[PDB]
Amino acid sequence: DIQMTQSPSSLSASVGDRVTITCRASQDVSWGVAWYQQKPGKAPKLLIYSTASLYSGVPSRFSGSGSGTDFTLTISSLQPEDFATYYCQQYSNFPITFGQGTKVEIKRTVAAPSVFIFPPSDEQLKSGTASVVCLLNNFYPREAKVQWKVDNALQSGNSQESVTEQDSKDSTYSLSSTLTLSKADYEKHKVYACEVTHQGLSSPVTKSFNR
Amino acid sequence: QLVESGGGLVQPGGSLRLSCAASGFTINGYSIHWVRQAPGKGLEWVARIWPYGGFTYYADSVKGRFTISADTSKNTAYLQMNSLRAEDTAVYYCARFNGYWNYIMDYWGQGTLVTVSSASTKGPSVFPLAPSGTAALGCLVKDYFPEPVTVSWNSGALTSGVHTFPAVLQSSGLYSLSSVVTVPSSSLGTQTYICNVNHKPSNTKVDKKAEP
Amino acid sequence: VRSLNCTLRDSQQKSLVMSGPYELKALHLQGQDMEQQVVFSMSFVQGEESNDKIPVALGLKEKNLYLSCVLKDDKPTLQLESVDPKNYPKKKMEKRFVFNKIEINNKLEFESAQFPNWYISTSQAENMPVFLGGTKGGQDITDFTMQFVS
Repeated sequence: DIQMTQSPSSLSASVGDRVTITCRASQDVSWGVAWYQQKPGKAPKLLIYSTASLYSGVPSRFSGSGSGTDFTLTISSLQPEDFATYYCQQYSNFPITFGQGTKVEIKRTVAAPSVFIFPPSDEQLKSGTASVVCLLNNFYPREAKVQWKVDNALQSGNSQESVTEQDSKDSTYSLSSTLTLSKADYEKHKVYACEVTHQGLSSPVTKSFNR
Repeated sequence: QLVESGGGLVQPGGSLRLSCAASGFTINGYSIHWVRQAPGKGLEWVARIWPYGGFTYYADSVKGRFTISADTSKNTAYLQMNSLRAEDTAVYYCARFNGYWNYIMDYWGQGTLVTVSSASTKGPSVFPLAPSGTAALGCLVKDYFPEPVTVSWNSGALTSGVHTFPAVLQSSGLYSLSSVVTVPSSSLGTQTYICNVNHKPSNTKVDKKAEP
Repeated sequence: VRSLNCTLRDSQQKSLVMSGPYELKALHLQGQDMEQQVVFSMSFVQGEESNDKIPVALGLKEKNLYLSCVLKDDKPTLQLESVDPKNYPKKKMEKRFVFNKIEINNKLEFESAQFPNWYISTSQAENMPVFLGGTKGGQDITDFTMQFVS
């Protein structure tokens, strides 16, 4: 089973820029390499087949080159609709194998997160559970720390982050962090605070509430 | 176009047959390959058949357990899956292949989700996210299995500034996401904001208002 | 005449099978599909015996077929030709039935005797015809392995 080591894991570059994805084989696959573009929640699309040959209907800004073991996908000028993960494939040797893919994320001007904090609903705590939600809205880049504070004491191992993909219009990520704990644990403490840190912020920004 | 069917939730050890119906070409002239994508991982090649020759080839992870076949009369290809494992949980795509005309997996199906679990299907509990010059409100879709769930705002009318977060798996093994929307803090007291949550697996539709 | 039975397989582990009466194709075979690979009756014949070039003639067992090189559009091509079985195999066979067995590495090529620089070739993509490839250093597979049968 021929390994197809793809580099890097992920990348970012501005609209119009030039980026090259590289894919290395565990052994010679000759000229039997293809490149696929997958948008989130959609089937992969063929771009390059047979190392260098461009599939009909693909913009000429997409080209590929190879050297038996080392293969490069290259895109000259990034257009809008290139918010995609890119997979290399070898189809000369069975079983057919894919690279782990490279996610390419369109760069913009840095944007600070607009922070918000939602306390546990009135109806959720009837079933004896409480979810303290903290929204981080439309920020770039994705890198962002969210600290959960309860009576000025740092929480650990009772909150889960979940990040959206880059926005259709403005290429900004948003993040939801969900502090979860019992009615028994919730009714004990008074203050609930969400501390956020980003390259768009001068210092940590805290949003807060009291029961 | 290649249209798949047969997916869904199934017990470990269970059986499931996936179909790949072809439109606009006859499969006889092609191979049909099956490619799966585990949740949040890459593409893995499952198997391929040449309907004409009847030539089959399987990955070692599915050889013996899975059977690929084709009915040229029904212009349709099949993956019969037996002895299913948590590991076989994935979106399954079918794709066509023909060397002589540069059709190198050029067409792919929409994909069909195969979840392998002994967990019972469970409808979500939808809870509102109320705000305490733009303001944020949303709803928390909690304790549902399996994926997927769909959220919409004011029955599809409100679209801009909407963020439905990817579902995270919980210690309980039930999925949970939030959907949020930013709106003017002026409009907050005059407008009603209803999130429409739809969980086809459990047949559950919930409307929840994000009141202040 | 010194002749042995064997199976051919290209460098990428593609076997050779019959696709209709007068064509070979190269695809990956697994398990009992591997049974269907064509057995060649490679006859050792007289010709220009250079350093690594041993002249040979590839026949298909009990089918009365031999691989011949012939022109179509002033362009040499591989084609399976019908043969009288009481006559063949033979020592002094016609130059269209003759291939140079080149051991260039620890790999086997098969260059046409009548058409220099034209080698038995296969495509990268599965289940495509076996043909004569005009280059050695191109986008085609000119190098094969061999598995002897008796």
